[PDB]
Amino acid sequence: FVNQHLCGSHLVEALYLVCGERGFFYTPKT
Amino acid sequence: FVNQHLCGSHLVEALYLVCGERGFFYTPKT
Amino acid sequence: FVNQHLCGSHLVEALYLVCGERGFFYTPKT
Amino acid sequence: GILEQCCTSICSLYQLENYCN
Amino acid sequence: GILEQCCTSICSLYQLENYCN
Amino acid sequence: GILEQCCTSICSLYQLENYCN
Ligand SMILES: [Cl-]
Ligand SMILES: [Zn+2]
Repeated sequence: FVNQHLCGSHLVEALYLVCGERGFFYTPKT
Repeated sequence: FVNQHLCGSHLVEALYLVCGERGFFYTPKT
Repeated sequence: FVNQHLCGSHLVEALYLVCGERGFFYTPKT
Repeated sequence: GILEQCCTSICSLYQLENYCN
Repeated sequence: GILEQCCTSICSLYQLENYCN
Repeated sequence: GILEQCCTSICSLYQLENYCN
């Protein structure tokens, strides 16, 4: 299954919400 | 994994769609 | 769990993005 | 609740309807 | 179908492209 | 990274905050 890929979609949407105008970097690094 | 948390996101989006102007209460209660 | 149902939601959103004005058919057929 | 009922297996529009006001 | 192919493992943009009209 | 930390278990708003610029 693609658990990680689906989860990541929700993560950036949460970052978009929490980080606001400040923005954020998304680097899927182990 | 966060199956439940991810699923719940889709649930409220479905409730938003099905319930319309009536609205809905979301209470994650076992 | 509803892995497939949740995944499919993200799939059509991806098709919407990749296919653009051309559109697409979504037929969950095994 | 709705999490146990609808994340375990799929809820139909009719089942979701019962969660609406 | 697309569910078996793209929910089991990730589909690339190129693979998704083949589902477009 | 954020995938291992927040997809394994839930990250709080406070944890997410630390990923913001
Ligand atoms: Cl999901
Ligand atoms: Zn999702």
